Formats: sequence, structure tokens, C-alpha cells
Amino acid sequence: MYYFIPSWSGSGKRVWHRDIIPWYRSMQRLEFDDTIHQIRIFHSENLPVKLLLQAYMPHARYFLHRQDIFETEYYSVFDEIQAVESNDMQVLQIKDLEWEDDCEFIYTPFLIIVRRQGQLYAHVEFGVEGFISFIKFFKDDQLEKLNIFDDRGFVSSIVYYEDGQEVCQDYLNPNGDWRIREYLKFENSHVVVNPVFSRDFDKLEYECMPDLILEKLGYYISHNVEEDSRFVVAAQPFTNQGVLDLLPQHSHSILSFFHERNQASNIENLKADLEYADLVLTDRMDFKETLQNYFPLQAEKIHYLSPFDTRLQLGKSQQRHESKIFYQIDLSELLNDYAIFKVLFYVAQHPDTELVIGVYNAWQEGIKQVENKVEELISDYLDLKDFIKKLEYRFRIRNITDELSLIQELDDTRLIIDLSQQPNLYTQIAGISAGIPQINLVASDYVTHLQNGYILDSISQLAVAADYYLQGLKNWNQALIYSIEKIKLNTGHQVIKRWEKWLKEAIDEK
Repeated sequence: MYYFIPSWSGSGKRVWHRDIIPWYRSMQRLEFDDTIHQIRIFHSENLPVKLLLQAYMPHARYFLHRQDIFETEYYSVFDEIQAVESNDMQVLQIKDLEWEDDCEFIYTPFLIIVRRQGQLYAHVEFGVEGFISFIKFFKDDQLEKLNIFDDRGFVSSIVYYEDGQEVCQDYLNPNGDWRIREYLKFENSHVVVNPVFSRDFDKLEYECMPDLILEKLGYYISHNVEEDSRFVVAAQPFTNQGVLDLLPQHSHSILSFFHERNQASNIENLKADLEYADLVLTDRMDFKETLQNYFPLQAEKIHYLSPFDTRLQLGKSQQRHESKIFYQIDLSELLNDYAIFKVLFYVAQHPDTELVIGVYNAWQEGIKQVENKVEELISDYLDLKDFIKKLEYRFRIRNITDELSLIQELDDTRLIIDLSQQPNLYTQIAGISAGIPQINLVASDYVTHLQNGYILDSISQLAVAADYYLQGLKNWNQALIYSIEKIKLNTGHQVIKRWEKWLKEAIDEK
């Protein structure tokens, strides 16, 4: 069986605590997490797989539903702490909570306000799907308590504040009783167990919560995982030691690097994880390059490889008159003004094309940047008249924040352009799945020149590649063929094949 250890951490000083965010500050995203996408693959191939959840996730069920990995069996370290012996969901109504008898409830486009004789009493808050998330309690206009709710329907933990400052946190059990209390001040930064529960904990007091966590999870790995099991660890940007050390000697490890998590990672801090691990996966050609060049002793086991499935989802672009061009912009780089222009120039001079400039997960600052740079560049070099479709214009800018929306865009798309240094892997994977030829500036496993795609010597040569697929049908039909060959050669079945192969070579070369 495969075991997946995610890195589903928080942003605060307490990594192992998940951010609690009201619905109206949860921006909708296309989560590119390796572990999510690697897991979906396992379900797709109907294979056994378990999640070892290191962190404290009171809303882990709604999190799991939103990533369409609800199905996944998980062991939760914090639920062992809190003695949660059921995943039986029981979604709580506003009414079935213990309220003083004189409480008046005021509704808001954002939350609910509870008052007791006109006095502030509680802010009641909700998550993405309208489950009670947390209630904020008050004592004369100061924050007394914060009751964090579990999405299965009971208060998970309680934060006690003094003078608007975190003091301590009481992780409860489904009945109500504190199992542990973590102190949250600089003063005391450690965790003490309720004596009634000495059965369940080794010590009665811990220096850091990362002790408790690594205690319980360490026990599970040495008492429930059968021999030969495989472990996939999402590399933390720092040492993954307090986890890689808990793994049996009769196991195999994969260290997976996700670029959004590992881009500014403490590179030398991982010296030893790269020495432990059987396989090391990243999503960036250049992350691979650095690892190899920084640590030659591990160079051979580091692999660039997509965590994204290639389905078969051929688009209907032959059923179309205008050639639709999907241009992938990476907002993480500086915009390449020459390259944006070169795509705009091409579309400008070809009335039977249209353009979608696509970006993923964009702040609307970043949208205003992409919009303004095209108005600026069209203004400063081209005639906006030529973009009028013979007051509707032949280019737009699409912020993609859904997987279903990218598919929808790509269906009738006829050509993909990604002029970036690191061509966006996901678009490459969804493009293959739709049979769209892909124009690209740098070579890649996933776009092979004059096969499913054209690799430019230079941005200076874009038109030649665009003419190649848009003039006639010959070249584009041939490319469609090679994208099917790439489609079959990179499905879920094909990923775990590649994983399992790389592994069995590491076993063998010893």
C-alpha cells in the first residue's frame, strides 16, 4: 500500500495548525498541490492508499470534498489526540447551541452578531459551505474565547485570550473535555495533557506540539503499516527529518517537491532528506537542476515529472471557423513585453484568430497588471481597430481558478502558446488531454518538437510556428496524433508505473 504524508500546514508560527479563514476571505483557487493530484490518481487507478494527516484540521472533511479526494482513508494525528472515534458528520444548526436566554441574533452579509441586552456577546462565523466555523466570544468588548468547530459538528478547540492576545488553546474531545492544553505565549510555549487521560499519552507535558504529533504518528507507522509499504512525503521547505526518521527500514520513500511550497526552500537544510529518500520528485525542471548541481551525490534519483493526470478529452476545435489561441501567462515572472507583443502582433494581422490570455489564481492587482500591459502594448505598437471582430474585441484575459473552467476554455481551443522559461506543466497536461498543438520556448518531456508541439529557437520565430498549425490541416492533424501518443503514455496508470520502476531500480542498485 502507498502512504501519503501531506504538507497541509498553516501560515502562522504554528505550521501544524491550519489557518481558520471565514468564507469571505477564502479566495477560490485551483490548488496545484502535488499530494492532492497524486492521490486522485490513486483513486482513478482504484488502488489502496492512506493519508497520514500530521496537522490539526477541524474542517478536513470539507477540505477533502472540495479537492474531490473525500473518498481517501485517513489517519488523523489530532483526532487521536482528541479521541475522535468517528467521522460521523452532524452539521450543527445555529439553534442547537448553548445560548444564554436573553441573546439576540443579528444577521450580516458576512457573519452573525449575538448580543445580550444590547451588549456584544458573540461573532458566529461560517466556512465555504456554510458550516459553523468558529464563534468569537466577548467580555465587555474584548475577545474572551474562540470556539473552533469541527465540521463533523462539535467544538474542536478553544482559544483563551487576555487583552487581545492568545494565551492557550484547549483541544477538546467530542464530549467537551479538554484532552490537551497548548500554551500560546512566549512565556510558556508547550503542551500539557489532562491527567484523566494518562492512558492515551506517553508523557504528560511536551516542549513543542511537534513532539506529541511525532509521538502519536510515530506509533502508527510502527504498528499498522505492513511490510514493503511505500511512503510519499511532501517535502517541507526545511528538514523532513522528524518524519523521515519514523519510517520502517522495510519501506520505500518518495520525496515530492511542489514548487509553490518549495520554491524558496532551505536548500542545504534538505541535505539529509535527499540522502534518505529512494525517489525525489519535483514539478520544476530548474528545481531538479539545482538539486542535482548542489548535491551531485543524489543527482540520479531526482526526477522532473508531472503530478497531473492526462485523461482523454479531445476538443471540438475542428468544429470551428476562427482559430482560438490560448496564451499562458505566468504572473510569477516579470511579464515578457516582447513576448506578449509577439502574440498580440500575430493575432493582430490574422482576422480569423482569437486570443485568450490565461492566468491561474490571480490577485486582481495581478489582473490589472496583465490588462494594463496589453492596453499599453497595443496602444504603443499596434492598432486596436484590428482587434475588432468584423463593440466586441478578439482578445480577452481569463483568470482560471477552477479545473472545469480550464477544460471549458481548452475544448474549442486550437493552439496553445506558452513562451515562459518554465512552461506551465498543468496547461501542458490539459493540452495533451485535448490534442491541442502547443508552441513553447524551451524543451520539455511533455512537448516534443514537430510532434505534439513546436519548440522555438526564439520568440523571434513565433509566426512560423503559428503558420505551421493554423495554415491548413495537415500539420495540425499530425500533431493531434502525437498528442494521443502522449496522452496514452502519461495517464495515472503510467505515473505509478514510472514511480514503481524508479523505485525498483533504487532497490536493485544498492
